[PDB]
Amino acid sequence: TVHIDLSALNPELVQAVQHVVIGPSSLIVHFNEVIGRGHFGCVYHGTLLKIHCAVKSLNRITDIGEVSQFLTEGIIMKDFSHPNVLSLLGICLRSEGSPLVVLPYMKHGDLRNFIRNETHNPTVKDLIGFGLQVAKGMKFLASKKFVHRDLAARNCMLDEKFTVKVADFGLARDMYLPVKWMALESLQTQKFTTKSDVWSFGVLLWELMTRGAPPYPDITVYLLQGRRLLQPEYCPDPLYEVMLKCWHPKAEMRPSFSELVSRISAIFSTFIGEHYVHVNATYVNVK
Repeated sequence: TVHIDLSALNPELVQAVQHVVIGPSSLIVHFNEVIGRGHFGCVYHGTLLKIHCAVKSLNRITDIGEVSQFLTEGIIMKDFSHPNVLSLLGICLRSEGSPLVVLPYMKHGDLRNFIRNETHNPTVKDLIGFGLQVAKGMKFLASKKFVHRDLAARNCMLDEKFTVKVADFGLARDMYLPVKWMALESLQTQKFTTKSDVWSFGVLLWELMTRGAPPYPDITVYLLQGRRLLQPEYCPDPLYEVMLKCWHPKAEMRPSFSELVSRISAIFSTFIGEHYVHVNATYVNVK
């Protein structure tokens, strides 16, 4: 029931965020066309003046400090511009602290559900291509000193051109611990680095080549027995070698995302789209 007067915001911040703000005359939220809802708020189809967007409606913010943190995150995220990173089209902050986050619409949804869908017919080349795109997006994010912390196929989106966008970060968080994607040292210390993102990226590559099986179909104990994820049936040997490098027990010895983009670009280039990938019978329906 808390009232908030947004004129209490620091004028310098309000001026600084103006380039991120979308006016009400520029946005139609299609309220009867819901993409998804839950504790995070709600996601609707939108039109931005026309361009098809997803509009996340957040829970009301009634503290000026929290509003200011939201606006600041908007300014920062606006400049995280890269072809393989989900962009922020803009924000709105209506009366009584009712926020909207406006994102590009992703025709093909998240990458995990996309590859799992039996009516889709990916090749090895396609799946490696998706992984390469994710590596490019992560190379960018790492260059901004940004650590994702939940890199996974479910947190990447796919647009109408089959371009992968690394998502679930910044103001695009909460649109729907991840121990099975975490590096050993993160399991042990709760600390995340770009090198622990590289570990997660190896698991994401495994998700791609299995067409979205759950990893390890108790994890610290299991890993410390001397174990890794098994080579997927359709995973090329050089790509499995890259996965093992991503899971190096020494964080400093893992490849950088720059090295990953280089290595995977080379592997990708050798394929011509001849090899169709199918699910492993022992992984189908496993949660």
